Order: sequence, then structure tokens, then C-alpha cells
Amino acid sequence: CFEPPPATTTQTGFRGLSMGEVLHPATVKAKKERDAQYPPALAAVKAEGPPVSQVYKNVKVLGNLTEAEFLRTMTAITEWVSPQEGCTYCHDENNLASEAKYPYVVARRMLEMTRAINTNWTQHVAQTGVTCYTCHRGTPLPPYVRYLEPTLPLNNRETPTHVERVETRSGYVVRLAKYTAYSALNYDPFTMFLANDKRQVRVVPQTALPLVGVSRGKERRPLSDAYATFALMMSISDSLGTNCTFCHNAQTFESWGKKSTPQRAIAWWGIRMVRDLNMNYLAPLNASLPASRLGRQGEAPQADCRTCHQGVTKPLFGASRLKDYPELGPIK
Amino acid sequence: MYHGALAQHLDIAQLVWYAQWLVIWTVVLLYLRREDRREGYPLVEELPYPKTFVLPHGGTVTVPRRRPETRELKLAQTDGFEGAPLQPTGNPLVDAVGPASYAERAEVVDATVDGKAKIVPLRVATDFSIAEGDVDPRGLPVVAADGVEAGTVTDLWVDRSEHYFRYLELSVAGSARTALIPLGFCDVKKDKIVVTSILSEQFANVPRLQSRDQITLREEDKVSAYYAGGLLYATPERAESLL
Amino acid sequence: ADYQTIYTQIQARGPHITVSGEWGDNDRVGKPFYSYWLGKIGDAQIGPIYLGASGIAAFAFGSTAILIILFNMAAEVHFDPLQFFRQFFWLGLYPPKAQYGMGIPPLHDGGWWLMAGLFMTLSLGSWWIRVYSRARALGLGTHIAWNFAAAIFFVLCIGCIHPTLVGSWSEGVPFGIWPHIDWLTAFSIRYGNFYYCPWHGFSIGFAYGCGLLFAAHGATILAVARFGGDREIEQITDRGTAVERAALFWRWTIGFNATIESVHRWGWFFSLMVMVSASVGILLTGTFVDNWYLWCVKHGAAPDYPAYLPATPDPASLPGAPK
Amino acid sequence: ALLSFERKYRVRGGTLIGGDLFDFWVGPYFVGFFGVSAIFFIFLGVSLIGYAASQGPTWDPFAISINPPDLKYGLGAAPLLEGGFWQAITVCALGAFISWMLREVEISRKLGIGWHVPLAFCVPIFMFCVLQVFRPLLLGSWGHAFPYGILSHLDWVNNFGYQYLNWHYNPGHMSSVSFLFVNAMALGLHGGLILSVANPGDGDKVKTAEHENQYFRDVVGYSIGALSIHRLGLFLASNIFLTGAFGTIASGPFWTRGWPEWWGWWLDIPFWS
Ligand code: BCB
Ligand code: BCB
Ligand code: BCB
Ligand SMILES: C/C=C1/c2cc3[nH]c4c(c3C)C(=O)[C@H](C(=O)OC)c4c3nc(cc4[nH]c(cc(n2)[C@@H]1C)c(C(C)=O)c4C)[C@@H](C)[C@@H]3CCC(=O)OC/C=C(\C)CCC[C@H](C)CCC[C@H](C)CCCC(C)C
Ligand SMILES: CC(C)=CCC/C(C)=C/CC/C(C)=C/CC/C(C)=C/CC/C(C)=C/CC/C(C)=C/CC/C(C)=C/CC1=C(C)C(=O)c2ccccc2C1=O
Ligand code: HEC
Ligand code: HEC
Ligand code: HEC
Ligand code: HEC
Ligand SMILES: [Fe+2]
Repeated sequence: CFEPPPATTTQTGFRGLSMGEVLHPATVKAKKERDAQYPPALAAVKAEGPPVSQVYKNVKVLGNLTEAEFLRTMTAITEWVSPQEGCTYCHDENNLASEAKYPYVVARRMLEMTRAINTNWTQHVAQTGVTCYTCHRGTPLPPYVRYLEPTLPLNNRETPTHVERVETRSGYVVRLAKYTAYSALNYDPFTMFLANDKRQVRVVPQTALPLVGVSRGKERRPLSDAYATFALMMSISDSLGTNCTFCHNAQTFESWGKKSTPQRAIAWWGIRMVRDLNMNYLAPLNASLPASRLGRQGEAPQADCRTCHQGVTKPLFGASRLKDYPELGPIK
Repeated sequence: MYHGALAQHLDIAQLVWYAQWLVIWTVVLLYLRREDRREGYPLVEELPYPKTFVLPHGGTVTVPRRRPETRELKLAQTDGFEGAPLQPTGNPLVDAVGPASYAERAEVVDATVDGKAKIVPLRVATDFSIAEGDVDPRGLPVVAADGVEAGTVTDLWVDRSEHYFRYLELSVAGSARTALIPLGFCDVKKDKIVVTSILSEQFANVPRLQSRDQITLREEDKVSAYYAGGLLYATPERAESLL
Repeated sequence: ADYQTIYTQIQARGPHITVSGEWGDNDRVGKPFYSYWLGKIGDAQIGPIYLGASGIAAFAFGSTAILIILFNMAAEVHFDPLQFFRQFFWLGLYPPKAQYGMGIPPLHDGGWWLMAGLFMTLSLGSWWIRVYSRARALGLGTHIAWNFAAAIFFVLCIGCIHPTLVGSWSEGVPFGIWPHIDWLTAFSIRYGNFYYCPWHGFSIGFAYGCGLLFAAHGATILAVARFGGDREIEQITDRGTAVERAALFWRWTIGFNATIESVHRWGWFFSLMVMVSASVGILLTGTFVDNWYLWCVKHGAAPDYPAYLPATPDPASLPGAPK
Repeated sequence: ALLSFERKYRVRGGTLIGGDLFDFWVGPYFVGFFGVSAIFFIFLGVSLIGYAASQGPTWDPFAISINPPDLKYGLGAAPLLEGGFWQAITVCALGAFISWMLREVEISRKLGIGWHVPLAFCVPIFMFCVLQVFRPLLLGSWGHAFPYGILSHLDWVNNFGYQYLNWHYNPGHMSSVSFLFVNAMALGLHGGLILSVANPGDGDKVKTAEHENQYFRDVVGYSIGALSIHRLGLFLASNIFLTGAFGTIASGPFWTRGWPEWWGWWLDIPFWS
């Protein structure tokens, strides 16, 4: 029913505004132990040698690396993605160059995707960077994915109840509530705002008075839109494990300048970054995935904020492997 | 173009905001604060046109009241300061002054809707009783602030309009007279009644009713006033500072 | 220390009273009974209750609206009785999500809502007629009814007048526990922080006032219970020491005071305005104001603070940032 | 100078401390010791706002705000400019309130009535203590308190509420909000009933206490009683903070998440999950 003191608090606004994070220390810690499991970088290896595009038969992405450096990417990948299952999870045991198993072709496209995040999205991912581990965390199917409908639990390593199950229609709202930080906001903000770029997140007018020709009748955005933007933010809030004052001044949610924090702009680039992975990199993988992996509309699992953040403002608390594995970007 | 804007730098919202403030302060100053001045005014030592009330059981009464007689107050100025308190000359309780004071209410009996006397004893009220569970005090010994037994309860006085016990009648021992007390001064126990409001010696001087089985409005004050007067005038210690 | 103001020490029992109206004496139904425990903190007598046409009407339309809501709730969780009891707070019957203007929306999206509200509105109206009629019938003033009407008018404002004025049923309040609460955030955000609407401010300061006033007024009546200060009618028409000791308590504390009648005119007013200001605020919203914060910023009211963290430009303005 | 029925009540006594020294009236106002202490603590708090108000950027009464210190100052003395005035003001505010409260005990004792009002006035002074002292102490900093501005103290409340995602889901708040509506609802009933019996209309006769009771029996099937409704109000009124307080003090010290998720104790029970 409750959480014992002390409580960790910070300040994101001018003294006396009540803007800042409130963190339970015994949760803060629980998160660190989990994210500390991040395997350390494999020691740097011999630079000289021929490129693997010459050496090997089927290398369409990591050609420019010398064999020694190539195999270090192949161990690391297996650590992050499929350690329990080893190299054979992707590869034909007799033929490494073969694309028999579907996690190979998918890994290739992933491999490109990872280089794209670290090269074309530093406005969000900064110098911290993303690896295969940020989403996978030691398993081929990541813990936090998203289909074209809600699903429980949010962590797909825990056994769902019959009502939690997507076939069972009765649990629907409860599936929808736990994505919205337990709200009764009757809207699905992933499939609305993150699965593509067809919708606009801002609803508040930017003028005192109503602009003629859009402030009556069928020319208006229904109130529903407001509900939905709030829905998405409750999920952003819950995804990162923080609250609205970490990015807004509640006085005026619509206003930037002094009324927002640098984290909000960073939050803004996340939206465009998550949109750019779902459409162009993740959704189309339904042609490369077996049906056991697809949703009830044939969709491939896609990512939200939580996929990388898993309850923390920085994924793995700003853990970086950017310099250790440069082959994963940023690409000149 | 905008909805709700007007000439200059002025919009509908801006104008209703003034209207809201002016209606408010109109009402406060020009109504409610004049309705507050129907009692006690004009001042002594902006008034409204007087209001009459047509009474349920005959007659009318325009307020505020002006009585044909002004009662003498046995008090005395402390200091020559405009707002100096007043110290009692005589015995303040029986004089009925300060917290022992009474209002000049009508010498008429309060009346049920149908006509009957409202506040009457249970010896009169044969169709009333005490609800099973609660204590019947009739015959318990009432005990004062000093801890002395000041009498014995002898009847209760029910309000017949609301079905609510308002008074307790007790025979004062030694005096051969009864005397009413409000239940608000009575800690009702199983075996006794505690009245910390007045000493044993004082019960004898409680205001006497005019009739044994009924009580006038003025008499309800007089009696009620007495006990409230005792809270500051029981002993000489009760008037001074606590610390 | 008056223990009567804490609770009723001794309880009188008697024959039941009946104040005859000018009509509907034959429409009183039921045998009155007496709760001993109620009778310690209030009056023991429960019942009887008056029926009448308007009363039954306020039940037949009120039930009908409730039956329409619960049916659409049950729908929401595929009619699973345990997942009804569990999730109930979260269930709701919503207005239309899709913009249809004012044209009557489909049953599957806001049609059952608009119809749930009609039957609510007819029920609210029927009761009012009862609250008015029972006053007149017993030779009473209509003061209660008119205050009730103001509170009816606030429901009508937020229910169907404001959607009308802006021309979109989507703006209406859902039915359901958490859902009609969730509306309060949607509405405010869409129109720019209700903390910046002056008539919210009036609304809050009258509601806050009602707190203070009843608290203070209650404290004063109990405080003078020993002098039969609860007998408020006959204190009006024949001033007793009770309301002498009241008025003076206040006059020596805050410098002025009311009468025993007028202080009930302060409360009545202060209750009324809570709904009138609340109604005024709404009627302005969306018709003539769009963002109450920028309305306050324009009219130079809204406060300003320095930057704790560095001023953050709107990334949607930077050269070559996506849509 | 005096009400037509007032001279007979102006008697010495009731004073808790001071004796005859402070026991007097200035105009309609009673003084006493606490009436002096109030005046002292008002003037000291008023003069110290005004100092702070000049050092600020604006004098427009809506905009002005005298805020508390940053979180780094903890429970210690903060610079006069940078929060120290706010701390100064607090002490003066609490000093006058308590003095305004105790004064009313002196007025109560002289008139020989209950102490119910000042005892009802503590319930606000307590809720003021919940916000500016008890909660900051429970979170570690005076920088968690609300700033003293007319429009600004709202901005605090807004950010306070949104810190837990959706403050309406708060169960203490739900409690508190319900008592506000019901107490506001309860007053217009009581005001209206008392008015409707004394001011029937036309040349109609005033009605009785039986008329009151009949109305609410007819309308709602039950009538509380004259004396009782006044006990009901003070209770309805009081519980706006008495329960609210619990919803405020838990947010942070005893609860760090959002308030909707608190209702997962209900929601996530295994045998209907
Ligand atoms: C983000 C959330 C915001 C918000 C959004 C908001 C909105 C959108 C509106 C308000 C409104 C109001 N807000 Mg407010 N708010 C308030 C207080 C208030 C009220 C004083 C006022 C009127 C509402 C009311 O009394 O309804 C209680 C009484 C009602 C609803 C009337 C019911 C009476 C009816 C006759 C009874 C019907 C019952 C039937 C028996 C039921 C039968 C039904 C069946 C048939 C199904 C406080 C004290 C605070 C504080 C201290 O933080 C606050 C913060 C906020 N509000 C935030 C800024 N607020 C209203 C207002 O004043 O507009 C400007 C309003 O419209
Ligand atoms: C979570 C709770 C907070 C809150 C949330 C809140 C909201 C949401 C809203 C208000 C509003 C208001 N609040 Mg506020 N509040 C206020 C005072 C006020 C008023 C300025 C205003 C109207 C309320 C009203 O009429 O009440 C009833 C009492 C009446 C009617 C008696 C008359 C009092 C008079 C109006 C008060 C004027 C105070 C001045 C600032 C002067 C201060 C003294 C100077 C001269 C030294 C004080 C003095 C305090 C203290 C001392 O703690 C306080 C605490 C809080 N408020 C909490 C921190 N308040 C409303 C507003 O519009 O503000 C801009 C409003 O919408
Ligand atoms: C995001 C914003 C939310 C929010 C955030 C919020 C917070 C953070 C807190 C509340 C609290 C409360 N909210 Mg609010 N809220 C409320 C209502 C309320 C109050 C009933 C309750 C208690 C306020 C209080 O403690 O005052 C305090 C006022 C005091 C103590 C007055 C002090 C008076 C002082 C003793 C005397 C001052 C004297 C002057 C100086 C004299 C001037 C002299 C002149 C006149 C001569 C309503 C009706 C709504 C609606 C309708 O939506 C709402 C929505 C919201 N609240 C939003 C969802 N609310 C409080 C609560 O109880 O939380 C559970 C609270 O802590
Ligand atoms: C449920 C309980 C309710 C309740 C109950 C009762 N209420 C009472 C009594 C009871 C019983 C009385 O005995 C007493 C009184 O006399 O009756 C008029 C009183 C009173 N209720 C006042 C204000 C009031 N009640 C509020 C709320 C409720 N009341 C709730 C709802 C609110 C809200 C909600 O904001 C306000 C503003 C004053 C008028 C008065 C004290 C003034 C004082 O103590 O005198 C002396 C103090 C001054 C003259 C000014 C002090 C200046 C200080 C030193 C410096 C200011 C610092 C401050 C922090 C600045 C903040 C401003 C900023 C927010 C912008
Ligand atoms: C000049 C000088 C320095 C003198 C020194 C003496 C001294 C210490 C003086 C105090 C100075 C100060 C600070 C004075 C400030 C006085 C105050 C508190 C002013 C604020 C008053 C306000 C705004 C109150 C708001 C509440 C309100 C709406 C009140 C109006 C309605 C009234 C008057 C209600 C009081 C009232 C109630 C509540 C009843 O129930 C009742 C029942 C029966 C009869 C009468 C009454 C009655 O009068
Ligand atoms: C999927 C998650 C993989 C795991 C686990 C491992 N490898 Fe891999 N391999 C993968 C891809 C997508 C590719 C093509 C890379 C590209 O840039 O296009 C490869 C390729 C190789 C090769 C070259 C084969 C050839 O072309 O002849 C080798 C030799 C290789 N991989 C080795 C290897 C080892 C030893 C691994 C485990 C320790 C391992 N891989 C894991 C995808 C995946
Ligand atoms: C989040 C931003 C991701 C990062 C970083 C990487 N991957 Fe990924 N992966 C992601 C999604 C949304 C999916 C689809 C769900 C699914 O598992 O089908 C995947 C899937 C894979 C798979 C297929 C696993 C399977 O279905 O059996 C493989 C083999 C894989 N991913 C490999 C991989 C590699 C090599 C990465 C770094 C180069 C990498 N992933 C990063 C999300 C994300
Ligand atoms: C940063 C991590 C955020 C937190 C925490 C919250 N929100 Fe937010 N918000 C954020 C961004 C990046 C944006 C703009 C997105 C875009 O593409 O335009 C917003 C926007 C809003 C809005 C709309 C503002 C407008 O222009 O009209 C609202 C109403 C809003 N946010 C509310 C809100 C709430 C209620 C939050 C807590 C539950 C919250 N935000 C948290 C970033 C972040
Ligand atoms: C993995 C692919 C991510 C996804 C999906 C999202 N974010 Fe992210 N975020 C990610 C990294 C590696 C970092 C570190 C960069 C840094 O600033 O140090 C971040 C950072 C943020 C921040 C800033 C936190 C801070 O400065 O303390 C915010 C506010 C943020 N991210 C928000 C956010 C949102 C709203 C997202 C979904 C819409 C989102 N992120 C997705 C990695 C990834
Ligand atoms: Fe009253």
C-alpha cells in the first residue's frame, strides 16, 4: 500500500515551484543492479590485416573491419542477443556464411539499424549510444516490445494470466491501463503516436483567443485528442520512471523557453527516433519473421520508449560502449 | 480574426471580469451588509427599511425591537478610556450581567405548530418517554463543582416540536423549591449529574419560573444565562488569568 | 464543557408529527422507525418519504439513464461479472471520439452517451420540480430550489451547453468514476491550465468560503447551544442572548458581524456563486477564450520565474528538424 | 460605538494571561495579550513581505511571489534574498494565526460560550502546518513548501499535483474533494431551509420547526434536526483538511510513484488478475 522513507528528490525548476523527480531509493537501487549486468567491453584487438569482405564470403555490412575485429563484433553480439544459445542461434553450424536461419537476415538489418541510431540520431542518443544490449538485455526477443494492441505483462519474461492474454477480451482496459500508468484514459498512445507519423501530439492552442474558421464544428480537433496526448505522456512518464516536471513546467505545458527543460527537447527527438525505427526498420521485418513472433494483425514487434529506458531516464544509467565498439557507429 | 475580441485591446472575457467583481461587491456592501444591520442598530454611546415578521400563532413583530422599558445594569466603569471594561457593582449572577445577562425576549410560551406549549415537563407530556438504552436521571443526585450534593433530579423537560430534551428540573435541598438547568451544563452519568458551572450554594438563587408546568422565552434565557454566568463568577479565581 | 454539542446524552421518544401541506398529504408513504444510534448524533426518526408525480419521474428517468450507462460498462469488459466488480472504477460510457460537429453521433461512438444524458437531464428536472413544489406546498420559500437550479445549470453548462456553443459533443463529460475525473485534465490542458481562468478562482474561493462559513457558523451555533441557539427561527423574530453572544464574539474578533438571519444569507449566496462562477467560467471557455494562461500572459497577470535549467528552444523551429 | 445590546456584556475577565493590563477594547475589536501578539506578528510579516516585494522585479499584485529556498539549503537558514524572507514570513504567519486563535479563546471565555470556533480554527492552522512544515521536514528541505504569490501559489499546486502524474487518483484527495462539494452542498440546503421558513412569501405566515423537518422528510425521506446539522457542518467542513492532509503528507515521504498506480492493490489481486 505504501513506501517507507527517506525519499530521494531533485530540483528541475526555480525554488518553490515544486518541479523535480521523486525517487524511492530502494527502487533506484533495484534498477542499477539490473542494468549493471551489462557485459564489459571485450579488449581491443589487432588493427592490421585484410578486410573481411575479402576474407569472408557473405559480409554485406561489416566488410571494412579486419577479421580479428570482425569476430569480436560476433562474440559481443552473441553476448548481448543470444548468449544462452550461442553462435548457432543465427548461423548454420556447418556453414557460417549461410542465411538458412531467420535470425541471420534479421541480425543483418538490425546491425544496420544500430549503426543508424548512433549516426543519424545523436540529437537523442548523444555520445552515450545504443548497442544490441540496450533493447535485448541477453535474449533474442527483448523484454519490452509493442504490438498494434496492448499486451500484458509489459515484460515478456513473465507468464501472462488468462485475462492478461490478448485473446481474452475482458482484460482489455486493464491491458490499456497499465500502459498508461494505471489510468482510465481510453486510448492507445503507442499505435497512435509512435507506430507511425500520422498524428500530431500538440493540442493546446498557441494563442489566447480562438482562431476563426477552426474553433467551431467539424473544423475542430475533438477533445479526444487531448485525452490521447495525456495518455502518451503518462506512458512516457512511466516508461522513463519519472514525472511531468522533469520535462515541463505545469504552469504551461505547451510553452518552451524557460517553461521546458533540456530533457524535453531530448524527449522530442526520441519521438522522431522511435517513429523512424518502427516504420523503416522494425514493422517491415514481418516478412522476415515466423508467425509465432507476429501479432494478431501480422505485425512485427516494435519498440517504445520503455524498450530502451526500462524505467530509467538514461538507459543503463548512461552506460556507454561507443568507443569500445566503433563499428556500431557513428559512421563517417 | 478571433472569436471574442473587440475594439482597442479589449475582449469579451475582460469585460465580464469587471462585471463579476461589481455584482459581487454590489451584493456584499448594498445587500448582505445591510441585512446584518437589522439587529443592534443604530449604535449607542445606511440603515434598512424595517422588516416585519407575521407570526405563526397570531400577531406581528417588526425588528429590531424597541422595548418600552430599559433595564438597569448594575455595573461600573473601570477607567476613563472610551473602551474600558465594566466591573460588577452588586452580585453579578442574580443581577444577570456579563455572561449572566439575559435578552429581553417576549414573556410568551414557545408554541408547537398546532398550538400547544413547546417546552414542557414529562409529567405533562404523557405521550413522551426516554428511549430504551439511555439513562433516566429522575431521582439521581445532582452534584456541583465543589463536590457537594445540590439536590435531586425530579423531572425532564422535553421539546415536543423536535422531540429533544432541553432541561433538567431538580429540587434544591434545604430551599423546598425546584430549579431548571439546561442539559448543556449536565454531564449525565448512570448514578449522578455533574454541574461544574455553579457551586452548591448558588442553586438556591436560580431564576424562579412564574408557572410550574410552563416556561416563557425570557425565562429560558434567564435560567440559561445564570449557569453561563457562573462559569466566570462561581469563585473569585474563575475571573482572573489562568497563567 | 458541553457534551450535548458532541452528542445527544438523553433521547426523547414520542408520537410522530405531520405538517399538512396544501396537497399530497395522501402521497406520504411508509411507516417511520427509530434508530437509537442515529439518535445520538441526529434525529432518530427515519421516514416517511413523499412520492408525487415529479418524484416517480425523477426515478423513472434517473434509473433509465443509469441502466443505459451500466449496460455499456458491462459491454466494455465483455460481460464478465468479476471483471465488472474489479475494473468498475475504470469503466465508462464515453462521448464521441470522432468529430461529428453537433450532428447526432452513432450509438457505437457517443450515441448512447447523449441518450444517457437526456434521461439524466429529465431526472434532474423532475427532482427540481419536487424540491420546488414541496416548498410551496408546506408554505415555504423557494430559496432551496433556486440554489439547486444554479447547480443544475452548471451540469447543463458542462453537459450540453458548452459542447453546443463550440459545436462538438466530444467536449462533454464521460460517465464513470475515473473517466469523468480524467475529463478534468483533458479539458484544462486543451484550454490552457484552468489555474489561469479567473472564474475558476472565484469558484474555488467561494467553495473555500463555504468551508470556512459552515465551519465557523457550525462552531458558533454549537458554542451557544446552552442558550438554545439552535432554535434559529425564533432567534430571528425574538432576539435571544444566544445570538447576542454570537454577533459580539465575531464583532470583537473581526470588527463586524451578521444577524442570525443574514448569516444564512451569506452561506446561501456563497454556495450559489460556486456554481454561478463555475458556470460563468465555462460559458467563456472555447467560445471567447482558448488558452487561459496566454489570456493571463496577454493581460499581464501570469507570474514569471527565472530559469533553473537553461532556456530550451522549441526543437520544431531548428533548421532541418523533422515534422 | 456599541451595539444596542452590547454594553451589558463588556465585562472584565476571560483573559488567559495578562490580567487587567491587556483586557480592553479598541473600537469594536477586543484586544487581550493575543490581540497584541497578533498585531506584532502581522506587522512584522507584512513589513517583511513589503521589503521582499520591492527587491523583486514587479509590483503588480498578481505576479509578485516570495519563494522558498532551493533544495540544497535543506532545513538550514537560507539567504534572506534567496529564500530567507520566505522563512522569516512563515514564522510571522504561524505566530499571528495561533495568536488569532488563542485570542478567540479569551473572547469565548468572557461571553461564557463554548470554545468551538477557535477549536474549529485550528483545523486550518493544522493544514497550513501540513504544507509549510511537516511535509518539508518529511522530505528534507524547506524548498518543498508553496511560494507566497496570488497566482504563483497555484503554479506550485499544479507542479505538486503533476509530480505524481494524476493527483485526482489520490485517495486522500478524493476524500478531501468530496467533503468540499458536500459541505458547499450542505450549506445552501441549511441556508435555504432557514430562509424558506422565515421568508415564505406574500402575506404568508412564518412557519415552525416542524415545517423544516417535514420538508426534508418529504423530499429526501429523512430530517437531521436543527442542532445536528450545525454539528454536521463543522464536521463536513473540518474533514476537508483532516482527510486531505493524509493525501498530501503521503505523497513523497510514503509514496513516490504515481497515484493511479496506487490502486493496483485493488487491481492486481491474483484471483481476478
Ligand atoms: C487539471 C485539473 C484542474 C481542474 C479542472 C476543472 C474543470 C474543467 C472545471 C473545474 C471546476 C471547479 N474546480 Mg477545478 N479545482 C478546484 C475546484 C473546482 C470547483 C470549485 C469548480 C466547480 C466544480 C464543482 O464544484 O463540481 C461539483 C458539483 C457539481 C459537478 C454539480 C452537481 C450538482 C447536480 C445538481 C447533482 C446531480 C447528481 C444526481 C443525483 C446524479 C444522478 C445521475 C444519474 C442520472 C446517472 C480546487 C479547489 C482545485 C485545487 C485546490 O487544486 C482545482 C484544480 C483543478 N480543477 C485543476 C486546475 N475544475 C468547474 C468550474 O468551476 O469551471 C471553471 C469546472 O467546470
Ligand atoms: C493545495 C492548496 C493550496 C491553495 C490552492 C488554491 C487554488 C486552486 C485557488 C486558490 C485561490 C486562493 N487562495 Mg489558495 N491560499 C490562500 C489564499 C487564496 C486566495 C488568494 C484565493 C481565494 C481563496 C478564497 O477566497 O478562500 C475563502 C476565503 C475568503 C473568501 C475570505 C476572504 C479572503 C481573501 C480573498 C484572501 C486574500 C489573501 C491576500 C493574498 C492577502 C494576504 C494578506 C496580506 C494583506 C498580508 C491563503 C491565504 C493560503 C494560506 C495562508 O495557506 C492559501 C493556500 C493554498 N491555496 C494552498 C497552498 N488557492 C483561488 C485563486 O483564484 O487564487 C488566485 C484559487 O483558484
Ligand atoms: C495538478 C493539480 C491537482 C490538485 C493538486 C492539489 C495538491 C498538491 C493538494 C491539493 C489539495 C486539495 N485540493 Mg486539489 N482539487 C480540489 C480541491 C482540493 C482541496 C479540497 C484540497 C485541500 C486544499 C487545502 O489543503 O487548502 C489549504 C488552505 C489553507 C490551509 C488555508 C489557510 C488559511 C490560514 C489559516 C489563514 C490565512 C489568513 C490570511 C493571511 C488573512 C488575510 C487577512 C485579510 C482577509 C484581512 C478540487 C475540488 C479539484 C477539482 C474539482 O478538480 C482539485 C484538483 C487538483 N488538485 C488537481 C488534480 N490539491 C490539498 C490536499 O488536501 O491534498 C490531498 C493538497 O495538498
Ligand atoms: C474547513 C476549515 C475552513 C476554515 C475555517 C475557519 N477559518 C477561520 C475561522 C474558522 C473556524 C476563524 O475563527 C477565523 C476568522 O476570523 O473568521 C473570519 C478564520 C479565518 N479564515 C481566514 C482565511 C482563510 N480561511 C480559509 C479556509 C478555511 N477556513 C477552511 C475552508 C482560506 C483558504 C481556503 O484559502 C483563507 C484565505 C481569515 C479571514 C481568518 C484568520 C485570519 C487571521 O489569522 O488573523 C490574523 C492575520 C492577519 C490579519 C493576516 C496575517 C498576515 C501574515 C502574518 C503574513 C501572510 C503570510 C501568508 C502565508 C501569505 C499567503 C498569501 C498567498 C496564499 C497569496
Ligand atoms: C485598529 C487596531 C490596530 C485595533 C487593534 C485590535 C486588534 C488586534 C484588531 C484586529 C486587527 C485585524 C487584523 C483585523 C482583521 C479582521 C479580519 C479577520 C478580517 C477578515 C474578515 C473576513 C474576510 C471574513 C470572511 C468570512 C465572511 C464572508 C464573513 C461575512 C459574514 C460574517 C460576518 C460571518 C460571521 C458570523 C457567523 C459565521 C455566524 O454563524 C453568525 C451567527 C449568528 C449571528 C451572527 C453571526 C456572524 O456574524
Ligand atoms: C545473430 C544474432 C548472429 C550471431 C549470434 C552471430 N552472428 Fe555471425 N553473422 C551474423 C550476420 C548478420 C553476418 C553477416 C554480417 C554482415 O556484416 O553482413 C554474420 C557473419 C559471420 C561470419 C562470416 C561468414 C561468411 O561470410 O563466410 C562469420 C565467420 C561469423 N559471422 C562468425 C560468428 C561467430 C564465431 C559467432 C559466435 C561467436 C557469431 N558469428 C554470432 C549474425 C550473427
Ligand atoms: C532496440 C532499439 C533494438 C536494438 C538496439 C537491437 N534490436 Fe534486435 N530486435 C528488436 C526488435 C523490436 C526485434 C523484433 C522482435 C523479435 O525478436 O522478433 C528484434 C529482433 C532481433 C532478432 C530476432 C530474434 C528472434 O525473433 O528470434 C535478432 C537475431 C536481433 N534482433 C539481433 C540484433 C542485433 C545483432 C542487434 C545489434 C547489432 C540488435 N538486435 C539490436 C530491437 C532491437
Ligand atoms: C519528458 C520526458 C516529458 C515528460 C516527463 C512529460 N512530457 Fe509532456 N511533452 C513532452 C514532449 C517532447 C512534447 C511535445 C511532443 C511533440 O511532438 O509535439 C510534450 C507535449 C505535451 C503536451 C502538449 C503541449 C502542446 O504543445 O500543446 C501536453 C498537454 C503534455 N505534454 C502533458 C504532459 C503530462 C500530463 C505529463 C505527465 C503525465 C507529461 N507531459 C510528461 C515531453 C514530456
Ligand atoms: C533506445 C533506442 C531509446 C529509445 C527507444 C528512446 N530513448 Fe531516450 N535515451 C536513450 C539514450 C541512449 C539516452 C542517453 C543520452 C543522454 O542524454 O545521455 C537517452 C536519453 C533520454 C532523455 C534525457 C535524459 C537525461 O538527460 O537525463 C530523455 C528525456 C529521453 N531519452 C526521452 C525519451 C522518450 C520520451 C522516448 C520515447 C518517445 C525515448 N527517450 C526513446 C535511448 C532511447
Ligand atoms: Fe444555522
